Amino acid sequence: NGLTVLPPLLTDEMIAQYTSALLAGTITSGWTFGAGPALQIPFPMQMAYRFNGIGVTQNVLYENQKLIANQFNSAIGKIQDSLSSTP
Amino acid sequence: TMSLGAENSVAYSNNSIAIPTNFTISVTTEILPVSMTKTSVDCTMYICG
Amino acid sequence: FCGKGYHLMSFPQSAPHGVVFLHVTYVPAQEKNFTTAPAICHDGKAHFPREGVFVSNGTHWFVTQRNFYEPQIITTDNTFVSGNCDVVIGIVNNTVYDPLQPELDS
Amino acid sequence: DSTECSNLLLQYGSFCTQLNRALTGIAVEQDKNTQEVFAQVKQIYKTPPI
Ligand SMILES: *[C@@H]1O[C@H](CO)[C@@H](O[C@@H]2O[C@H](CO)[C@@H](O)[C@H](O)[C@H]2NC(C)=O)[C@H](O)[C@H]1NC(C)=O
Ligand SMILES: *[C@@H]1O[C@H](CO)[C@@H](O[C@@H]2O[C@H](CO)[C@@H](O)[C@H](O)[C@H]2NC(C)=O)[C@H](O)[C@H]1NC(C)=O
Ligand SMILES: *[C@@H]1O[C@H](CO)[C@@H](O[C@@H]2O[C@H](CO)[C@@H](O)[C@H](O)[C@H]2NC(C)=O)[C@H](O)[C@H]1NC(C)=O
Ligand SMILES: *[C@@H]1O[C@H](CO)[C@@H](O[C@@H]2O[C@H](CO)[C@@H](O)[C@H](O)[C@H]2NC(C)=O)[C@H](O)[C@H]1NC(C)=O
Ligand SMILES: *[C@@H]1O[C@H](CO)[C@@H](O)[C@H](O)[C@H]1NC(C)=O
Repeated sequence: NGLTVLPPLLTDEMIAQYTSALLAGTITSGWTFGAGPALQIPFPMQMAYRFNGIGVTQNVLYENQKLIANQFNSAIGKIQDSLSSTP
Repeated sequence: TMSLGAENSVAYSNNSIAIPTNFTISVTTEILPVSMTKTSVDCTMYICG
Repeated sequence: FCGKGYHLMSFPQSAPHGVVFLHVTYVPAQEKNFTTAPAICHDGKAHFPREGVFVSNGTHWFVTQRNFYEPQIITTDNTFVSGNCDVVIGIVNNTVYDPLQPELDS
Repeated sequence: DSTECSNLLLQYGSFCTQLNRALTGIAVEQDKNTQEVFAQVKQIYKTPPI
């Protein structure tokens, strides 16, 4: 009766590709790609920089790196379980 | 099909960092509307003259 | 929020029913690869950069600020000591200079 | 598809043009919203294979 649904300009795979590019930039380069050229940095070193941003020394991140990685992986898994288990 | 952008594989490794040796002072423009035209309509004069 | 890049300052300009912000930002450029390490092992102690990052040009280790390449000698004044070398993953062996060491020697 | 109804609808003026223009503005605004949220990088970065 005269109603039409126009498709979005960006399809779901291209929006997913944009999110993938953002994830790759924030993983391989930290915040450098958002302010200019993407500068590579190891991810523990990037996490240490983020630790300094919140006022915690780098040594705390490096000494407890396995624990921090395990906690991060567990939290990401809990996020997937919580999304899969909550309607 | 529209290209999202140029591919840029960042050369990530566990012991390599990229440090800038120079800088660019970049000035960019941001245009923001603030106000509109203040219009008043006499309802009696518009409908009835 | 105030332009692309690290924001330095901004300048307002009036416009018809609007405002134009000239955002002056700092953009890094001419980046160079370096070999990096989280910490420096010296005398059984782990040294971490106080404000910068450890970089290596291939043979020598330096400490530099993170947003501009300015290599400096790794001393006890720009590093801090926390723990031994057994815990940090990827720690490398390099000397750490002491500024007080030539003073008591002479 | 009634011609008589459209002829009577033309007596009300440009209401239909206004409604179509507003809906078109909403439709382009949604694409602008998606561009503003997701298209903030002009480089397609990729993770390393390892
Ligand atoms: C840092 O080193 C990496 C690898 O040694 C460089 O990345 C290569 O760059 C060339 C030139 O564009 C490409 O053809 C290769 O495919 C890249 N390799 C990888 C693994 O990405 C990188 O360019 C160097 N950085 C700088 C600033 O010179
Ligand atoms: C850092 O970049 C600036 C440009 O932003 C370089 O200055 C240029 O240097 C070349 C050759 O030395 C001159 O021909 C240009 O006229 C300069 N441009 C400006 C705007 O001054 C500068 O040399 C670079 N520094 C380093 C160490 O690479
Ligand atoms: C890494 O940087 C150091 C510091 O500049 C370089 O060592 C100097 O190299 C020059 C040229 O060979 C010599 O004249 C100096 O006497 C060296 N200084 C010291 C303290 O050794 C070193 O050559 C650089 N290495 C690379 C691979 O670029
Ligand atoms: C960094 O230095 C430490 C100590 O100077 C080295 O550890 C020694 O390694 C040798 C050979 O593996 C052993 O025989 C010694 O018993 C170790 N001593 C200690 C106190 O651990 C270490 O190998 C060096 N690392 C590198 C890459 O050269
Ligand atoms: C970095 O990776 C290399 C091999 O790619 C490995 O030999 C080395 O131990 C790694 N270092 C760290 C700190 O993970």
